[PDB]
Amino acid sequence: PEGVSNLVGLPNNICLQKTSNQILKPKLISYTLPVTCITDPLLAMDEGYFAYSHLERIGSCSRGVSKQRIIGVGEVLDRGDEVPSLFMTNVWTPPNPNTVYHCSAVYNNEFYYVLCAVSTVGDPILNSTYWSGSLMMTRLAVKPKSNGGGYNQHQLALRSIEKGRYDKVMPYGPSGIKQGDTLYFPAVGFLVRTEFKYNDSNCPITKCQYSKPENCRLSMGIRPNSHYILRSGLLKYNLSDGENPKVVFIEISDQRLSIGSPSKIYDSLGQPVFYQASFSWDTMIKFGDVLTVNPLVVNWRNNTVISRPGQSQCPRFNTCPEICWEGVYNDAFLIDRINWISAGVFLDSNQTAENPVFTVFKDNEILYRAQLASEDTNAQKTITNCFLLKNKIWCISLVEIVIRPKLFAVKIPEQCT
Amino acid sequence: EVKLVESGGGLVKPGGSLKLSCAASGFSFRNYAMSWVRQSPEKRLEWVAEVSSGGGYTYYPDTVTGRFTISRDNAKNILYLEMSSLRSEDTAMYYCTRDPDSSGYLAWFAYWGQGTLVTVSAASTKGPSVFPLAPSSKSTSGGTAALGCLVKDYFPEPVTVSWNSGALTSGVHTFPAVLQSSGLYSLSSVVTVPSSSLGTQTYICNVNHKPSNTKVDKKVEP
Amino acid sequence: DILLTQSPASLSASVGETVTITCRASENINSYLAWYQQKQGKSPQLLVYNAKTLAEGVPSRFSGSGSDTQFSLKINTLQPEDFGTYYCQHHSGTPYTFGGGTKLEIKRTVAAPSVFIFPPSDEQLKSGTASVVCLLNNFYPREAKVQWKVDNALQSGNSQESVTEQDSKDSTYSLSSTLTLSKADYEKHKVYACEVTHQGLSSPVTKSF
Ligand SMILES: *[C@@H]1O[C@H](CO)[C@@H](O)[C@H](O)[C@H]1NC(C)=O
Ligand SMILES: *[C@@H]1O[C@H](CO)[C@@H](O)[C@H](O)[C@H]1NC(C)=O
Ligand SMILES: *[C@@H]1O[C@H](CO)[C@@H](O)[C@H](O)[C@H]1NC(C)=O
Ligand SMILES: *[C@@H]1O[C@H](CO)[C@@H](O)[C@H](O)[C@H]1NC(C)=O
Ligand SMILES: *[C@@H]1O[C@H](CO)[C@@H](O)[C@H](O)[C@H]1NC(C)=O
Repeated sequence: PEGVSNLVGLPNNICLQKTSNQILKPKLISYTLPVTCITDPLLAMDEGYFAYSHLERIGSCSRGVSKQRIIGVGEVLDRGDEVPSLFMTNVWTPPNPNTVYHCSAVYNNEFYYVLCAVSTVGDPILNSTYWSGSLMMTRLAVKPKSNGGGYNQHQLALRSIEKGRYDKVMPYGPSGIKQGDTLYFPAVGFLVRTEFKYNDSNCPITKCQYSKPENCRLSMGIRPNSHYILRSGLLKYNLSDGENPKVVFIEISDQRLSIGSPSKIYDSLGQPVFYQASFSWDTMIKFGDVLTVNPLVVNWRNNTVISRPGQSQCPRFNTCPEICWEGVYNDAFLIDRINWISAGVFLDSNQTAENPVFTVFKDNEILYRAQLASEDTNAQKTITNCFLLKNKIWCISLVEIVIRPKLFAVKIPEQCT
Repeated sequence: EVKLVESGGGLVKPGGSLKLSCAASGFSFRNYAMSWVRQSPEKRLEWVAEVSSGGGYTYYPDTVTGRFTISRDNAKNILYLEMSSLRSEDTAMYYCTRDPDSSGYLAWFAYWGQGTLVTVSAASTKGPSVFPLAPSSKSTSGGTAALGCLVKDYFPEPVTVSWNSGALTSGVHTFPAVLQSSGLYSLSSVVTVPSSSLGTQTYICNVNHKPSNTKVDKKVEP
Repeated sequence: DILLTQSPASLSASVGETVTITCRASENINSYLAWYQQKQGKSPQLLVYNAKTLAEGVPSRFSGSGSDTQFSLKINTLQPEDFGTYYCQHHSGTPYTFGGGTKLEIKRTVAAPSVFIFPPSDEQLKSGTASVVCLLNNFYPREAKVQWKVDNALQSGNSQESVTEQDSKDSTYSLSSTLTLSKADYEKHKVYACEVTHQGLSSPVTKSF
């Protein structure tokens, strides 16, 4: 195809061997987007278009005054020298920036749809027993037209929500997928703790001498006595389900179960792939091909080399079941399915979040890496999407670094020197 | 809710006879005309019989005339199709259909039953052996493991495969049957599962060959 | 009689694209033309009748037009569940005749198949024949070349192929191939290989035993 295309078919060969060579040359491409403090980044990419979101806050990046929500879409052009960049095309700013949360983006047929939570009671993850179940869904034209009216920007009607045994459902991750006319956003189900069916004998504590069988069940919520547990999953939107289609929750299977965290479903090489932040004691990266979208079943990787920084209770590389809700979202994007090679930006430090490194890896072997900064520089969230330009695998990572997001374009190299 | 249910289809020797029946519910049967439509093995659709609502007026193509006879019981809400002198070229799936009005003739079919399968064949019914398709460990590309059942050497169509009595559906691929050179049908039903479930979830495939009065349940084990 | 001629024979279109099928009556049939969609092993489902009238609960993305001798059906905003065979029937009077059908496949991005190879079961070997089974799982396009070689010996005429019908939600096919040989010819060889050539496989993939 022309310009930027999804990672499908038979892409140009890539370096398939472990090498300390410096063969990844990232490129700072942030300059083609908007710059106070900036948290809650969203980067979704698909079919040559992209979606971006953030909240510009006043002073403190934790509790400052919410200045603005930016929900924006655009195209991924070859910027002029065979390097891809994001060029905004259509920006929407909610009226009330501090009632919009946990936005999640999916592209379908020259529209981005973005699913957010509406809350007048704070971050629903933190005030769940008080959060109204409400959801807002915005459709943005990726390439708006002159008097485009509703085509350019439209606020779709989120009438009904089918949620099974779940009190309330919510988007929880940057990007999702489409299958035909059905959008699957990555979501989380709030379940009353007392209905949560769990076999404590399946909490894996064999080599864990200070654990106890019931930490897993306990750290399925943000406190061990938390009113809800969070189960990750899919929110399903069927665009041909009438006037106002419903959203339907799909829970993730119980295999390698961990607290609902911010997650991501993405297509790669024709088939869907899932990623779940390790916000709990299971700190080894959770991702793998989707076996089936519904029920949601994910052939998790037995990955032994990639993890996330955490706090002192569940640090990097922790495996033992512990009571903890800590960690950062550092997603990865599968670039090669035959050999299961993937790229993402992870933070190379044990209990401090710092030193972001763009990394290409196997299940139990990092192949080649490339620091995006100095070992001192604190990073928090990383979102990585990969795609084809002139048939060459590239990746765009948003890497949080006060804190503001900065975008890197890293071409996956073919030779190993 | 309109419902039509065919029944009585089967294996018949070239020259024999059969009477198919269709039960109807969900609409006032007596005021509608009805029709029988069949589908050849090559999937060409072919209309066979029309009867007025009163049952006085029956219409037929040349191809089945004087061999078939459409009839109707407005008391028990049942439509019938008496077929005789059966030829190998009437081997077809047989759907009973509702007309849009009482007298028909200019009729499309908004309602069809599930069909009933008539095989006009010299051959004799033979029930199948159902074999386990073993998941190997050479299987486990990407951590998904595949298991199934081979329903082999039977006659005539159809057989039904279930898994875990209908509990297991997603992942299942019951394939069309293939006509072996020996002249019996064979089909294969597979389901793909988390390789991690292999040791801890037993998978029982439920085959049913209604003609031969077979049902087996071969448990597939690793 | 009345002859309906459907064009085209078959058809492949992407989700969202608009599709159109035409049907041509041998002789004037007014607007007495009907349209059905049929998927696998199910009674055909009435879409259009009276050339232009939609049936109950048929999506409005289905339209039909025509009169006299030429008619057509339209599906705009094609949908993954719109695969099947589409037949036209005339109801201008008896005998009713249908058209040969138009086979509609949903077009999607390429998708390489998973391959699993199944060894003949002991139960089956006690009977005196062995069938080895290969499954190509959830691939697109349909077109694959499966080959059994037995001991790097290309096999032929001892194999049969059965293809799933296109999946309703993601438009993938699946394939099983059955290599069938007697318990004697099965003793005789070492390499039992399944080889799969596909658009999304740069190199043919082989599972074997
Ligand atoms: C949750 O919302 C309720 C209702 O406004 C309030 O009483 C409570 O303080 C809130 N909790 C927070 C903001 O943590
Ligand atoms: C939970 O799993 C263990 C592991 O076999 C088992 O012994 C225990 O009885 C299970 N409890 C249930 C199923 O209630
Ligand atoms: C979307 O809706 C249509 C009709 O409502 C249905 O036929 C189709 O299967 C649905 N797709 C899903 C549920 O993925
Ligand atoms: C610190 O990093 C080392 C890597 O050399 C790792 O093996 C160790 O487990 C880490 N320590 C903690 C407490 O996580
Ligand atoms: C991961 O390991 C489990 C056993 O620990 C195995 O059953 C599963 O298939 C493996 N998954 C992958 C993708 O390798």
